[PDB]
Amino acid sequence: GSKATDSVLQGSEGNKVKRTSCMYGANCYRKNPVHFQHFSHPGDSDYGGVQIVGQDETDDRPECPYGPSCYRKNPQHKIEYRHNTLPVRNV
Ligand SMILES: [Zn+2]
Ligand SMILES: [Zn+2]
Repeated sequence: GSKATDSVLQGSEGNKVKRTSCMYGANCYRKNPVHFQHFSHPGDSDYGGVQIVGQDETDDRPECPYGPSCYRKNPQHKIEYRHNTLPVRNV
């Protein structure tokens, strides 16, 4: 076999959208199917866990509502909020 990046998309979860990582994962005491219809869990094909919701949302402080495009001119603002810069790279 060659270097195949093809990810396991085949399965019962061949739905038309990908759910959001259960921020609690397997630690959520909700086992009702609805909990899984919008959140993916550790074992789901739709699970990724690379989202802030699933790994961490805080880092250290609240996030700047304007992102890195925040034009709010204040050093204290930059101190209180996270100006989350994104890779947006094609590697
Ligand atoms: Zn859950
Ligand atoms: Zn800002």
